[PDB]
Amino acid sequence: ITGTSTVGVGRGVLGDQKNINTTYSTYYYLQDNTRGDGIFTYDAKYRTTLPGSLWADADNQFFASYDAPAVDAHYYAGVTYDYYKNVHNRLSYDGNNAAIRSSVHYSQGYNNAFWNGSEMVYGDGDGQTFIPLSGGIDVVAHELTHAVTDYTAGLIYQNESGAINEAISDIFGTLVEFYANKNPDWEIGEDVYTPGISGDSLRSMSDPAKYGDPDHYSKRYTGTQDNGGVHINSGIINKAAYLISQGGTHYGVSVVGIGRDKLGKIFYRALTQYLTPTSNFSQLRAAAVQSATDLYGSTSQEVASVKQAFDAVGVK
Ligand SMILES: CC(C)C[C@H]1CCOCCP(=O)([O-])N[C@@H](CC(C)C)C(=O)N1
Ligand SMILES: [Ca+2]
Ligand SMILES: [Ca+2]
Ligand SMILES: [Ca+2]
Ligand SMILES: [Ca+2]
Ligand SMILES: [Zn+2]
Repeated sequence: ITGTSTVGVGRGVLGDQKNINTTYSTYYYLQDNTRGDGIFTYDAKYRTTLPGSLWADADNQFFASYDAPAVDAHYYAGVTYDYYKNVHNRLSYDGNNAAIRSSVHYSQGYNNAFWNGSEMVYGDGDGQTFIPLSGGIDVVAHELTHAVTDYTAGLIYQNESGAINEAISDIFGTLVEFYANKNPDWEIGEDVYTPGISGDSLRSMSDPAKYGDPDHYSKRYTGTQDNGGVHINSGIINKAAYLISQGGTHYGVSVVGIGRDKLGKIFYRALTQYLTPTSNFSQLRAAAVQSATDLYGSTSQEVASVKQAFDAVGVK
């Protein structure tokens, strides 16, 4: 749409009020012209045909409950765009300011979110297992990071490369959650998962085994479900990433933490410069070491922590 840039206000899935960037042209649309070539949010009106209709509102106030998921998907995508640009100097997912699009209210009772190769899609949840998925900033950033990975390393979605792909999405979704300082943690999806139960989450990076995902290479899943366990085995990389950042002793191997910022610089460089579509865990380790080496010196502590972390999860 062509119109005047403005700012509206609404309430997100969790009931919090926020301002969002809109465009005015007869109606007010969820179209943010301030970032790259724009962020656009669409209503899929409970259908599965995408993208659906660009979200239009009559008065620039988004307090209706049907509005919530759109408010959050639109706002969280802007925060995520900000993280990448500010933190890594990357303009949108393709690095050339591509428009970011998301659709909400996809299908009925859909308990998932995904990147379909061209845009983000968020279900509303069935209200027991999940509430609308765009209310979790770590979920929004996990989705946009799949776009980043597809434009860069291109990790194929199966087996070890696919689990690397998935870990990348959880790691940067968590880093964006800390960037925005939105009650950050090392858990995934806590804010929209099982509304009835407090304290849980979908996956844990600090202790993946809490939910049954592997935290050591010897425990990897070798079957065929989930494309070869991309959502299970990512637990091994997530744990490594958490140790690089926070430090700890795991399986008797001690790691000194180097912090989130460095974790992000190292993984971003590995992703954008060294990983390839078919890279495996052992190649991710070489990539991460080389990146840390590039950035801090081969005799640095940084390099040392990256090695210890992988050794601790059993990746040689
Ligand atoms: C949400 C379900 C239980 C877990 C897996 C389902 C398969 O989803 C594939 C697409 P994705 O981008 O990996 N979606 C992720 C959504 C989370 C972060 C809420 C995911 O882990 N989905
Ligand atoms: Ca309105
Ligand atoms: Ca949190
Ligand atoms: Ca989280
Ligand atoms: Ca819960
Ligand atoms: Zn994913």
